[PDB]
Amino acid sequence: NEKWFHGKLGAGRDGRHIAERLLTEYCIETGAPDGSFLVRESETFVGDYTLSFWRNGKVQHCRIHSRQDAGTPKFFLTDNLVFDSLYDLITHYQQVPLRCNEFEMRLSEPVPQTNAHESKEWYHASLTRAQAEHMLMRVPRDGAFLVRKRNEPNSYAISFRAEGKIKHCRVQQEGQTVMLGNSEFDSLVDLISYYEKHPLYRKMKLRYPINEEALEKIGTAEPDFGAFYVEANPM
Repeated sequence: NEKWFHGKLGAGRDGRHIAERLLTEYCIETGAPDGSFLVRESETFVGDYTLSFWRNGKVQHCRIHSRQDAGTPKFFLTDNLVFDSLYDLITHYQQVPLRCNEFEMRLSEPVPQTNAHESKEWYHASLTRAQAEHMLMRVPRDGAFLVRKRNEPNSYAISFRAEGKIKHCRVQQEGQTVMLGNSEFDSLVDLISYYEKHPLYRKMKLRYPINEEALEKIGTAEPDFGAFYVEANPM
């Protein structure tokens, strides 16, 4: 995939340190190899990206240059070898060593993001159980859900409608992975992509992402019906 592509990381020029914290937290916890990497917007060279990678418990940074030849983006670590995209650039350097400083090294494991859920239509950062129930009540359908942040640290909640009743599943951010009960996923984004395909609680799958727009394009101006922490289906 493009797991490795992190784009603009955090507060403007705090991206070098964020790139290091992310690579450090990942490489130490998972036990990833030297060569583990990710790409992001440059914090010094406008429009250029930066290749941050792990090597000997340190995190080294490389500049990815971005130029236009015939109004066509071209990317490169060195002008003797230019690519039509960052995928090509990355995939090349995964196979043949890149030279940074005065050491030669190939790229290895793509380091993903833990927070790609923050840009999803079903994710609500500030949302009370009662607030999400009120929203979930407004929707008549089943398999219509929303994930929200809980007050207790490194925790989220899947609030959903199942068999005409509103139940709640707990998820925990265990460092670089998430844990719904004894089951494990890379992230929420991947967890919900699984529970979109497979049932999460009983016969119900995660089909309809509810936000403010979804209440307009579906929901009822009237909450009250019938409507504890529920246990999901294993694995």
